[PDB]
Amino acid sequence: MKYMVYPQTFALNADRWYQYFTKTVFLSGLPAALRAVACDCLLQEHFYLRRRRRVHRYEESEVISLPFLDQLVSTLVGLLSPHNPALAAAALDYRCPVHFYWVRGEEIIPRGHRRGRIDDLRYQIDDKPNNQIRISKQLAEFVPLDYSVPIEIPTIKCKPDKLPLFKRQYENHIFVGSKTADPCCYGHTQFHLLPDKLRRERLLRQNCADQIEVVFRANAIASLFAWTGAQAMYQGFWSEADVTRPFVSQAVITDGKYFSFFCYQLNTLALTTQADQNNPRKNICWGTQSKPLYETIEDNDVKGFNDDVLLQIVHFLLNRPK
Amino acid sequence: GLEEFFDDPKNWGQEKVKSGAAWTCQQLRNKSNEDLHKLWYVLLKERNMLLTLEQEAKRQRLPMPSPERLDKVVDSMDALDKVVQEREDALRLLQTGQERARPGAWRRDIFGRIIWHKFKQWVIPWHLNKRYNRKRFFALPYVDHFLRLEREKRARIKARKENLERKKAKILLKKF
Amino acid sequence: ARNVVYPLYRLGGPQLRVFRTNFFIQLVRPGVAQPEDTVQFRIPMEMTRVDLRNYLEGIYNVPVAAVRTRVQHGSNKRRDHRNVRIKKPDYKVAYVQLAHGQTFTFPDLFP
Amino acid sequence: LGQIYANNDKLSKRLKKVWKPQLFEREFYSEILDKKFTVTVTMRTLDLIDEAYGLDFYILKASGEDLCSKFGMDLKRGMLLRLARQDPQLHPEDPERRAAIYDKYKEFAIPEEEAEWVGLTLEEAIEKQRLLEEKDPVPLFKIYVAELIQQLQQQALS
Amino acid sequence: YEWGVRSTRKSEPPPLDRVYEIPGLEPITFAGKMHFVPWLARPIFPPWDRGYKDPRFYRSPPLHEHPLYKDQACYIFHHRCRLLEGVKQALWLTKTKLIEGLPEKVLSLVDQDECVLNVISHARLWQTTEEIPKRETYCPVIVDNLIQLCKSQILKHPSLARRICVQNSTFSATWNRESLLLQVRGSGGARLSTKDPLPTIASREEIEATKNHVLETFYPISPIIDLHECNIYDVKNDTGFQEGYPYPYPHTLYLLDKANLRPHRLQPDQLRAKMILFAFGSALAQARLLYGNDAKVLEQPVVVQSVGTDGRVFHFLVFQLNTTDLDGVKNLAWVDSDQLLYQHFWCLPVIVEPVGPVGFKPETFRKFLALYLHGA
Amino acid sequence: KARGNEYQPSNIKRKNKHGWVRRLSTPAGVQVILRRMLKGRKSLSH
Amino acid sequence: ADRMSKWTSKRGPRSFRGRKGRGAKGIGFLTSGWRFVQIKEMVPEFVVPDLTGFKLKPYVSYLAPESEETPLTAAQLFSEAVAPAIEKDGFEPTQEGKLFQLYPRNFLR
Amino acid sequence: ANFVSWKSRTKYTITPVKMRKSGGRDHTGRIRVHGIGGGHKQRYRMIDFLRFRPEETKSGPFEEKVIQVRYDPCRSADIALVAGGSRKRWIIATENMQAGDTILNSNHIGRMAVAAREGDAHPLGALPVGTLINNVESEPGRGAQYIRAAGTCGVLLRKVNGTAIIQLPSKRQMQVLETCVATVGRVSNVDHNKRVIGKAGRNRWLGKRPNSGRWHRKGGWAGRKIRPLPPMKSYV
RNA sequence: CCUCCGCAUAAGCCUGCGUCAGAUCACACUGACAAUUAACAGCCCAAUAUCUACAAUCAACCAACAAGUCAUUAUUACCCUCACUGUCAACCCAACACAGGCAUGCUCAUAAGGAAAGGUUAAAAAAAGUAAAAGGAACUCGGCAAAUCUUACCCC
RNA sequence: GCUACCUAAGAACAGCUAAGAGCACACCCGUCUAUGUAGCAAAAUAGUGGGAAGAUUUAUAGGUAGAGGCGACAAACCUA
RNA sequence: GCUAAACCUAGCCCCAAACCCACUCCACCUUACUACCAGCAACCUUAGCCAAACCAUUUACAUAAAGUAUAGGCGAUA
Ligand SMILES: [Mg+2]
Ligand SMILES: [Mg+2]
Ligand SMILES: [Mg+2]
Ligand SMILES: [Mg+2]
Ligand SMILES: [Mg+2]
Ligand SMILES: [Mg+2]
Ligand SMILES: [Mg+2]
Ligand SMILES: [Mg+2]
Ligand SMILES: [Mg+2]
Ligand SMILES: [Mg+2]
Ligand SMILES: [Mg+2]
Ligand SMILES: [Mg+2]
Ligand SMILES: [Mg+2]
Ligand SMILES: [Mg+2]
Ligand SMILES: [Mg+2]
Ligand SMILES: [Mg+2]
Ligand SMILES: [Mg+2]
Repeated sequence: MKYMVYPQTFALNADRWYQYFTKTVFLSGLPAALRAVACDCLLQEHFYLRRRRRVHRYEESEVISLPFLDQLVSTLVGLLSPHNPALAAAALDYRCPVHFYWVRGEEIIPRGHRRGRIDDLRYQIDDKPNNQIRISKQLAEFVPLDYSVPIEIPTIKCKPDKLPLFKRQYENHIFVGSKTADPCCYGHTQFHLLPDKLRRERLLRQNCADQIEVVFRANAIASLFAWTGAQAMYQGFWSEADVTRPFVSQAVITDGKYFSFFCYQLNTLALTTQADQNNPRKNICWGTQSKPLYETIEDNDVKGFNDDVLLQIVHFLLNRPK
Repeated sequence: GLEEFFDDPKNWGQEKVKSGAAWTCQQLRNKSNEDLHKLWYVLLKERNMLLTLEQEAKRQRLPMPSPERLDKVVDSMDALDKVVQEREDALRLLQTGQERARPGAWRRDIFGRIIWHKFKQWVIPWHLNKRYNRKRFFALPYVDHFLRLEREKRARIKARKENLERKKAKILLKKF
Repeated sequence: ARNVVYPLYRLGGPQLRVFRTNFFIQLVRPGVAQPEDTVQFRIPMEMTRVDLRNYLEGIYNVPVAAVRTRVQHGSNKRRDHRNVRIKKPDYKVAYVQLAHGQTFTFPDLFP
Repeated sequence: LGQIYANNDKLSKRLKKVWKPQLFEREFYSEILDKKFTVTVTMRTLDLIDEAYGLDFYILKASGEDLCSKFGMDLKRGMLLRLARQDPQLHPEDPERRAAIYDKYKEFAIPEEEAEWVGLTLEEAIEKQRLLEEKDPVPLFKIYVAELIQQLQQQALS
Repeated sequence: YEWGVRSTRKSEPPPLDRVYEIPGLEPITFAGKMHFVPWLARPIFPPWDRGYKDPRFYRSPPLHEHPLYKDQACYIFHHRCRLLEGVKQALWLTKTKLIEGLPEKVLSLVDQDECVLNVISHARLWQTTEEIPKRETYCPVIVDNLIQLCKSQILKHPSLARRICVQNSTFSATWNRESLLLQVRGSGGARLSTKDPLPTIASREEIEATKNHVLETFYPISPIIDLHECNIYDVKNDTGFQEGYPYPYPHTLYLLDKANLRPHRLQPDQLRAKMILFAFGSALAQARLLYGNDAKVLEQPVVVQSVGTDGRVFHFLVFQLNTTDLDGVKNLAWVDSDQLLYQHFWCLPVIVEPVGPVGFKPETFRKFLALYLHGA
Repeated sequence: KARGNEYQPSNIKRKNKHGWVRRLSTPAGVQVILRRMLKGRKSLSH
Repeated sequence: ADRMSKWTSKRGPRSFRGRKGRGAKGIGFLTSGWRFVQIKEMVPEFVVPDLTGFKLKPYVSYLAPESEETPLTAAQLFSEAVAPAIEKDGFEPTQEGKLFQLYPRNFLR
Repeated sequence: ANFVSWKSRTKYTITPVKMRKSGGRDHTGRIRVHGIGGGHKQRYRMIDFLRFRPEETKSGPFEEKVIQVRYDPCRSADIALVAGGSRKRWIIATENMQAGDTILNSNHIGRMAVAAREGDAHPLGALPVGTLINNVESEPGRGAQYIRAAGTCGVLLRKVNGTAIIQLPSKRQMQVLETCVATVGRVSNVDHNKRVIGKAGRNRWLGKRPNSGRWHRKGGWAGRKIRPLPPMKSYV
């Protein structure tokens, strides 16, 4: 029986608990013709394409925004394939799930016929990103391994059931987006879209206005550790044969307008308390704030546009394996 | 904030809190419907204060600090919920003339007895209802024997009860 | 409110407005070392989750952010001298999570 | 419903038997209700219509325990209303046949406050009684102001 | 014979009571009460209307009372309309001559074989945690990963950058035939769109050579046998984009075939016929938009191509519309049939004949790659 | 075989067979409830 | 096989447990994907006043006198519907155009 | 007793409808016929037996195209999906009706009889004397009721005033009008009679429970009854 | 030292070895207090028309018969949003803390889960085994049982 | 709710050899034996055995009822 | 001398007399104890044990006339 960790969470302060389950310290910051193609795949879905169905408010994240990203990425992979030859030889998958199963800590079983026996308490992240990019070779390092970052990983003082995080027993998959006999094992950029339970508006109608940024960061700390950590397991490394080099990938989160950019680097897999008593390795997640890619649309024109949000996409789609 | 679930912390663990004279229903009659509405939300703020304390008295195995003021407040709302219900049932007789704010009718059930079948507020007429037309409010005269048998079972218990008290009164008159 | 009848709303009726709320809650100490920011009540059985959210922000002005509910079964195996069962009354339990990091912990009554 | 002896003989087997009457579907014209009824009539009613000289004389004459029917007593209620309300039954432009028909069946025609209550079963006369005195309650405003306007009637003469 | 067995039919109403047959007395029903009673005969309720409007309990007006009731019955060809008489029924509706190979303008464009196989076996083996992924999840992935093989050739050619694929696009196009008001409707597949239109393939010498042969007639089959026989239909025709949209010109329709049950699959001889009317519908939707409504011969003939389905077998098509006068000059279509990349797959080894796609053929990707670079 | 375990319980099958709707459905079954309210049972059905 | 137990939601199979529920007085409805639609209009919002400057407290003091009851009959309150009804020498005919109808009781508590 | 028939469809269609088995039970729930129940699960293909059924806004004779000659589970005679005009329907295939043929449905009774081929369907007076017919009607417009089983055919014996005389496969005679339609040729799936079930369990695939084990003594009914062949049955 | 079990789900039961206290083979019984939080699972669908010949089997060749488990469109109507309920356990059906009965998914030797011996002596009889000289069915209704593996033929 | 049959929509069947095929697990049945006989058990245990891709097994809901149901007849089974 | 013994009084029976009973609030024919959406509806001779020493017709369900007239395998019995 394992805890089922959902990256796209509705829980409050779920960034802090997800840091403890993953041993990731969080750092703010980071380690002209494109505006034609990006605003042509923006106004296509929201204005230009004609739909025979009336679009309700609940369908807008499923029919407008989710076809906006795979139009936006599929060009920007094709446009920067001259600027970056690694994207031509890449593989681009759409909505193909990522799985990671790890185990972190112990617990004495509180009651049952197994009372008092120590039980390692497991986790699984089963996430489906919007679309992801996989390279046959691995990215650069972003920081040395055994980096200091003295910013004190949190610890929770109670049971992980208390954030509304439940248990099931089901299949334990560890899964980068493809199977094991696939030479594009590494991956470098992941794209996410939040669903309509976690909009900007719905988290403001309820008084958790502070958890706007957290659901951006909970989705990133979880899914990247799910992605990078599974990338390590495909290269033989596991909880006791810990990683030599650090595995790394970067992700961008989207809710329609607002884009958050994240770089993540897995430094360790030795998360079990048998292998966590002489271990100073900490994973690091770097994070931006969410910034609007546009203000609004007056039915044919994106009104207040920021192209720096387009710069931070095209930076992530530029950096090349060494 | 949450602190008004709790009393003043100068009264914590004092085993005696001086709070008496529950709201007698005459004194609430003098106040307006504005102020009775504001009074309800003050007794609510203080009944919720007391129910935390007695649930915490039971948790830490201690007696309540002063149980005698819990029933002061619950009958004060009951008097408040009585006085307001007088004024509606006053002027529902003036504007309509008809009691029972819920409409109902005397309907005989399957089992032959009559009940006060209250009404249940639907969006369709009663002749189109799938469920209400599956319900049956009538006799079907096989019941008429079982009505008589219960009519005698009620009468026999009543006849027993009337006859104890005459035997009990006689043994009192055989002694005094 | 409870032990009352609700007016039935078709499509464009008024907002259902409640004066003189019938149901009374109580705030408890959690028994299992609840998190900070999580504060636990005892909802009476006829009260909705959003019916508690609006009840705290309405009266007690608490900026509540996330609410969870669960129903606790009262134990029935309590026998008498008549050998008939006595059911301790089953109740509803809130888990209110406060907004803005308001950070409430349960105080020590009976010092 | 009854029993018979086997060969009209009572020290043989006693064995049950039901005797059904013979049923016909015969058209029937009425000169009061002016319709062509379709009735599941038997032979005896045909020979009781014939001795009474017409259907309209049969229902109005034969007594309460002799029709042994509810469709019959609903006709008796239907026909006696036509004899007591003095209905323009036929159509307009024809008042001379209508007065003739009412003159043939004139040895009848009780007042209409009786004729509403013929042919009603007990559990159907309850529902007729319940509806007429139904009487949704008057508000007590109009009672109490009519007791105060009357109180000024004992003021203005004082 | 009439279908609809009497017991399963909605019942007769019960015979009305005889009080209602007697003129004129007022019946005593249970309607004064509010419940059924076995005595007190049943009332006749007046018909009930719901005064307001309810979207969750709406009732439609009857068919003749919809405001668009056109007795010239339309015959819509939508995405689910499976033909009877195959490609030959499609040629007659679209006034086309079939040519039995890809044109020589596009095969000459091709005058890097491991990278094909890593697109096949990624869709058939490596895609999901399940072994043997089903056809509803390798039918789109095999054509959205062969496209990324030919979006890799942006290094050679710059004009591929003025091309996107569109997933939610529909269209509609109407035309009379003899004189049947026909109609196609919108896509359920990828529509590669270009800022520029396509080069025409047949010269006017080869266009006017298509006055001679007669269209095939497939008596006794009606030509509209299994299109949606259709009243209320709203005759207007339209490509599913607003005006002023950049990338207006469709290059290729990438029609798909999911639905892993073989009865639900589109039976390849029938599937050539489907994508003709989707190619013709997109072509005619432009000629109704760039030009007027005039049933004429086109001055500049519009060309739409289309690639097939069904991740094993592929069906290539280019198609030049050159007449919007239906009812001498005829359109002409080049089709290449049953191309069939990778004879069979083995997802897990058989016992010896190892795991991998057996019967690979590189040439069908070469024909695939030709139709992609037709614009550049 | 062994012969005691002849009540394999379920709650769908219990209330479809001995429920209050099933008792009031048939006029014979209505008499069952009347013989139980006459005796004064605590549970007139399931 | 237990008859005298109360039939609560915790007892049946999966189809049975999800249906019954406790005395909720539910809000919305279910549409086509098991997608719940919470109606804002059917949610009871509270009419809570403000309490600052308010003279009354949950208890009274004992020095307040004892007084005898007066169940406010409809007769009594008509005698204060008299202050315009003596000058002629307040009523509503129906409640169809009223928002707080008395006999078909439109409101709550 | 909750038994509604599965036979509930008001429009004709091509697609196989979900058949419910019965096991021989009634609408009540008791058994009526024994040895029925529990075969392979099947689906019904709705057969149009009225062979000349004119389409909407269509009057006279027309033609069809045999698309596929399938195998029918629900009956002994394998059928054909055939299409003419703007519609499709199933008909019972006659023998040597392969896919891609043409059948015709005449309506006029000619001055001369037709050279009737192996599959076509003409009204009965327009057929010769000695022709081998099937799917006949006991009234014009009734639909086919008699000869329908696989391999069977009726022979048109002789034609009297306003009638025709048919010999049914039990060699019994029959008196019907010459107006009523009947198809030509034998019913397909011939040599069905000479199939061998092979094993006891193949009967259970067809839905045939085994015969009961009670030994019944054979009564007087069981002698070989050489009886004279029954008279002419008149439907006119 | 055993593991013929185990862990979930479904069904079922409905608080039934959590804390504090207590009365009174050995110290799950009694009283008070506590918990099981939805995202998985339940609880679903606006009409009236109109469509659905081509099994599944790695679905490709091939080969079938017993003929098969999954599909919309047209127009009208529509823009409120994440409520309710299940969630504990050593457990259920067998009167029992019963060697019995009990569907599925993973684990196929176990990272779960467990204890055949209250202590002693080492009689008979009985049971469950193991070993046996020489002989090898002589036993017996019968090679039953056990141990070894095999020959031929009847009856039905 | 057991069982007899049926209906609806489900599930299970390793390995090896080559089809109401063979060996053989899970699973189903219960041949012969010994124990047990107020027992572990109001029919079980231990071995031994029959079948184990089908006339197989099995979960779920439904149907048929006593002058009757049902039954591959044993006068079987229909809450010991 | 342990086990235990004892106890009156709950209540009840039988009659007389008098005709009995139904809305605190909410919930209850759907799987009763469930706030909320578009088709059916009740009336049908009791039989049998038993007695006839079997059983087959048959066998009871104020006083007085009177166990009379009658009925009945003219018999048990009515
Ligand atoms: Mg036979
Ligand atoms: Mg036999
Ligand atoms: Mg659990
Ligand atoms: Mg037992
Ligand atoms: Mg262990
Ligand atoms: Mg011992
Ligand atoms: Mg020896
Ligand atoms: Mg011897
Ligand atoms: Mg011997
Ligand atoms: Mg042996
Ligand atoms: Mg076999
Ligand atoms: Mg075998
Ligand atoms: Mg059997
Ligand atoms: Mg026998
Ligand atoms: Mg015998
Ligand atoms: Mg006798
Ligand atoms: Mg005898």
